[PDB]
Amino acid sequence: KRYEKLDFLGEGQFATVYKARIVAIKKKDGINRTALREIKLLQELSHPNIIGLLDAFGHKSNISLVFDFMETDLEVIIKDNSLVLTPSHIKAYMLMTLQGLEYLHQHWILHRDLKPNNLLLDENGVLKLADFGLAKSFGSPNRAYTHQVVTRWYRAPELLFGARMYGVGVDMWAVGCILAELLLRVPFLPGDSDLDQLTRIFETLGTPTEEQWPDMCSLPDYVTFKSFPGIPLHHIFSAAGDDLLDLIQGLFLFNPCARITATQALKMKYFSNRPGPTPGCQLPRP
Amino acid sequence: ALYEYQPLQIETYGPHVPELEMLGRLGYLNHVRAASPQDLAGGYTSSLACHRALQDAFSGLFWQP
Amino acid sequence: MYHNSSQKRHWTFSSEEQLARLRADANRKFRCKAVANGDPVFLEPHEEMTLCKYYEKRLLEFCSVFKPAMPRSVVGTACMYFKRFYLNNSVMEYHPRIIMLTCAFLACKVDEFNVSSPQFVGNLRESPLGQEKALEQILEYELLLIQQLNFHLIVHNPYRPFEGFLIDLKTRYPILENPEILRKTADDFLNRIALTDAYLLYTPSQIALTAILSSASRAGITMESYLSESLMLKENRTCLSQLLDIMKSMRNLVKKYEPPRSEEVAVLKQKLERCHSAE
Ligand SMILES: CC(C)c1cnn2c(NCc3ccccc3)cc(N[C@H]3CNC[C@H]3O)nc12
Repeated sequence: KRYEKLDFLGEGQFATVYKARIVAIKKKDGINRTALREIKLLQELSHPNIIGLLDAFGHKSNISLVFDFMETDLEVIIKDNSLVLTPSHIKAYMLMTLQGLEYLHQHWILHRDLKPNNLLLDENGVLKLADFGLAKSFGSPNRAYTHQVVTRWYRAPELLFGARMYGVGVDMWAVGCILAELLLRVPFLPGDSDLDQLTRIFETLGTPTEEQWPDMCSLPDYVTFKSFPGIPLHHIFSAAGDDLLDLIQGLFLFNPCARITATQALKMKYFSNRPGPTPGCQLPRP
Repeated sequence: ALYEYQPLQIETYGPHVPELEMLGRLGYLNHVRAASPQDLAGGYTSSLACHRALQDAFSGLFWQP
Repeated sequence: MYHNSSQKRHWTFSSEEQLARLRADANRKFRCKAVANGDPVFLEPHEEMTLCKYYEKRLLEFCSVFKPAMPRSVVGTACMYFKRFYLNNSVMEYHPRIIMLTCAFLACKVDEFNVSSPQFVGNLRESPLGQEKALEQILEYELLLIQQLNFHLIVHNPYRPFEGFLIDLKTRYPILENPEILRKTADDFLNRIALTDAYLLYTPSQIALTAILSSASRAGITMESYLSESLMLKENRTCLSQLLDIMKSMRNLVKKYEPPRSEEVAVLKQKLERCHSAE
């Protein structure tokens, strides 16, 4: 078409990504359902913190999706030991993520694949949610759902307990895990299995009771663990202020309903406290 | 340089939809299906379905092409 | 959401005259291409409309007997796909029988109604060789249909707005004590609204409200107070008049709709097969 391919950007199980002219092109069933999901959802959304689908083109049963080219992602930022993630940088990343998520949720769509490598940063420091191949619309009681969504390290306890129906809590828990990774520069709960993930969650945060999570025992894959006391949040993050601890606690509530929404998190005093979020131009780059 | 929350102002071209946390107060939730304990444990409430239905009912009602 | 959707932005048109202009332009462009490539064979735009109505009804029947049970959202999305495709394409270039099946296939994909290709084509009353040929045609035309929809796949149906309006009536309009008995009739009118061009001319909320109030009028219930008082339109008199005229125009579209005649359908079908065989 009108795009000349400059560089090969990467290859996953889904498709391959190329830097083309700047845009990024992602290469009997027919057209791939993940690509159709991305197309249909991104054509109905328009926000500076959500990746924009510029154009789609293909041949036969193949298809190629054109997005804006994004310089890096949060995974590379976290894994880069040569840059310091100041509280202002963390606040800025958190704010852009939550604004994109607020727009996404008010249009009744869950990302369901939130992780540092799905949070892309452009040359202007503008964070955008990307990889909507697992995103789905929520709010329909008739709609069926799958509990095996979100990468395990960032998966919520309701998902790890087999919750079919869920709301924005899955994205909020992934957001809390991303914030914890930003603070610790390493994955928060790096389980090697679903049981190991749940065990690490209950070790770091405590085993939830009938009081912190009323109908938790009603989930299908629920398995009772030992009464882990849980490390206090101010000991895990020793360089976190009380406002940041409140934000973390809200993001990491075992009750998904009580877990703070994107709007409530944005209204949190942490985001209005000093210092303000770093301007996108001054955010660190690898 | 501090951040102040500003609500997202997107025109709906229709009647005002009551806020999510007010629906039960206003009697809407007595006309929707009650959420199950399984759905509640995962963070799903009947308030979400009722709010979505009301927003879609009121979306673009006053709009003309 | 509809209020910032692609359906509102690009696929809600000002008047039926614009729709007729689009269809006539498609017919003229196909005729020009056929003439340049190298007669009573060509169909007229009204004949194309008759065929499109017949094949939209065929798509309805296909989606109705589909197994496993197809959600009404998928059916609405597929029918809207059919309407949009043949707004800008001639039935003599792409056969409506294949295009409607491709619309159903794409709609099942888009609305996350997970169905495999073999069980999709098993619903056809065709031999297995014919089913495999139809599957090959559907896979060939899937990208074409997506391209002709301008990659606007999310379709806002009037069903959820209808449910929301019923909730609002049950909550805030005690004068209509039981809105539930208004459903079956308001659904029926809704289906009739689907057969016309209204889905390309009005919002899903307007369509749902018009169906509900047509059911109310058929029930002898005058609920203009719901518009003026409950929906707060007594403040904006012009808005109330505009909405009432929208509903009146929708009722006019429904009352003047003509179902395709069987004899004309058969004649135009022979003509269309002639067009596809000659080409
Ligand atoms: C919207 C989407 C299609 C997009 C837009 N830009 N972009 C880039 N640019 C470069 C880059 C380099 C490192 C980290 C993030 C980004 C890469 C990529 N995928 C690669 C990289 N990580 C593993 C592979 O999948 N996808 C995209």
